[PDB]
This record gives sequence, C-alpha cells and structure tokens, in this order.
Amino acid sequence: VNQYLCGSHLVEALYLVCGERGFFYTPK
Amino acid sequence: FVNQYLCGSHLVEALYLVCGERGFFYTPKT
Amino acid sequence: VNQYLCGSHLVEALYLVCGERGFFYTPK
Amino acid sequence: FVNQYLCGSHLVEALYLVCGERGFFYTPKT
Amino acid sequence: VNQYLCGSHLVEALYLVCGERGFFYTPK
Amino acid sequence: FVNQYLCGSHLVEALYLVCGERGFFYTPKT
Amino acid sequence: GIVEQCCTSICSLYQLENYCN
Amino acid sequence: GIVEQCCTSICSLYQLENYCN
Amino acid sequence: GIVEQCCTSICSLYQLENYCN
Amino acid sequence: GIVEQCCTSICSLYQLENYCN
Amino acid sequence: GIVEQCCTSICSLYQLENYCN
Amino acid sequence: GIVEQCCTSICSLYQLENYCN
Ligand SMILES: [Cl-]
Ligand SMILES: [Zn+2]
Ligand SMILES: [Zn+2]
Repeated sequence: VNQYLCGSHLVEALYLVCGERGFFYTPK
Repeated sequence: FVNQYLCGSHLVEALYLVCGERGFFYTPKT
Repeated sequence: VNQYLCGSHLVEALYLVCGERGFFYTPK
Repeated sequence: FVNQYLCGSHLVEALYLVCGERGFFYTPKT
Repeated sequence: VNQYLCGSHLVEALYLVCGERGFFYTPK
Repeated sequence: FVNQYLCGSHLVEALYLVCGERGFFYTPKT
Repeated sequence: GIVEQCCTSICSLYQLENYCN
Repeated sequence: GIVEQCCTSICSLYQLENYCN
Repeated sequence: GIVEQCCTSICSLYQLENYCN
Repeated sequence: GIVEQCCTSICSLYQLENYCN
Repeated sequence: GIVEQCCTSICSLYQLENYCN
Repeated sequence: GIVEQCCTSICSLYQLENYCN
C-alpha cells in the first residue's frame, strides 16, 4: 500500500529491536 | 538541512529521509 | 488519502531539510 | 497537555497536533 | 483501515495531551 | 532490543511496539 | 474505541482528552 | 521566539497556540 | 499544496525544499 | 522483503528481529 | 515507576513488558 | 562511525549520504 509511511515506522521499529547489532534497510 | 546533533531514532529517520530508495546501513557500535 | 498521518511525516521531513530557514505549514 | 521542554521535531509535532487544520509557522532562528 | 500505523500516532498524541495524567492504551 | 535511556514519546513508542495487541499503561507521575 | 474513532475521521485535543486518565 | 519559549523554557498549551496560523 | 503532492507520490529532499522559508 | 511482509500484515519483535544484523 | 525504571535508569525488554496490559 | 560522526559531532547532508547504500 503506502511504503514510504510504512517504511518510516519500520526503521524506527528496527532501531529499537536491533540496538547495538544495527541493520540494513533495503526497500528493493 | 538542519545543523544539529542527530541521535537514536532521530538519526535513523534522517537517514531514511535522505537515502530515499537507496536505503542505508546503520551500524552504531563503537 | 489520509492527510492527518501523512501530514505528521511531512512536517518532520520539513524540519530536517529546512533547518534554520523554518517553514510554514498550511494544509488548505 | 504535557509540562516539558519541547525541542527539535518534538516541538514541531506538538505544533502539528495543537494547530490542527489552521497549520502553523516554525521559525527557529535566533 | 491501518490500525498499526494509526496506533503509533495516537499514542504519541495521547502522551502530549495527557501529560502527567498518563493513559491506558487498549486496541480491543 | 536497544540498551538506552527511553524517555518522553520514545518510551511510549517502545511500549506500543513491545506490547503489541495487549496494549499498555503509561503512568509517568512520581 | 479510540482506534475506530480517531483512525477514520480525525480527532481534536478535546476528543483525545477523553482517553486520558 | 519559539525555541526560546518552548525548548529552553517550558510553555503551556496557550503559548504553543500563538504559533498557529 | 504539499499535501496533495507529497502524500500521493513520494517527494525528494529537493521537491521538499520548495516548501522551506 | 520486510516492506512487503510488515506493511501488509503486522509483524512482531520476533519476525522483526530477522532483519537485524 | 516507569519513568524511574526506563528514563533515568535503563531497562531491558523484560522490564518494559511489565507495563503491558 | 555513524554515532561518532553525527551524534556526538555534527554532520552535514553530504556526510549522512555516506551511509546510504
Ligand atoms: Cl503513518
Ligand atoms: Zn506514520
Ligand atoms: Zn526524540
């Protein structure tokens, strides 16, 4: 549906649960 | 673009905004 | 579509890219 | 309403929330 | 429509307007 | 999960994220 | 609840204040 | 000044409403 | 306005910078 | 990817943790 | 106290789960 | 180091673009 709005929450949700491990963000 | 200290989820959201469809990497560890 | 949710991200995105210049926010 | 220091994007989002469809102005400069 | 995205803004909007009173958040 | 000080709306959004459909309570007062 | 009211139409601070403690 | 009123000093609902349009 | 342009399709920093002061 | 899984249905912390490093 | 446990002290996932319903 | 460049030091648009993919 609306990936740009969804993406912005995702990335906040990964920052919390990955912490010190970090992550990569690839919309593809 | 702003001239400030970007930390925690503010720094990630700045990344999300400026990298666009390239996406980005976030590796905070020392 | 859903301006209130969209609006909230916009205003965050203007605060970052306008910085010291600031902006006006008028939904009209 | 909260009783705290509002800064950066927290202050803008407070504005967005309290001005509603009036919209608002944000002029941070000294 | 999309409660998870909507929910995340709501809870931020309650934190601002309830302040010191706090709130309960029950999606039901 | 991150190892940091969670405050204001960052702490609420962490709650929102980790309690899922249970929902949660936020009672900040002393 | 607040989801079914504030996710469809928009709520104001005053409708929003109904959910506070 | 908004930063001055609400970021380095605290400001009530009535003081943030001065910045509405 | 910016709502009708940046809520439908996505805008970049450069389209976004049109709204600055 | 994570967009096509966590934007349609909701993901939990545990599905979400699949994307970490 | 939530502020006390997670804002002025640090708290793990298991400590934020005490505030769930 | 990203934290090092942008959190405890300040970094311009061109410096955050180094973290894009
Ligand atoms: Cl959203
Ligand atoms: Zn959103
Ligand atoms: Zn913050």
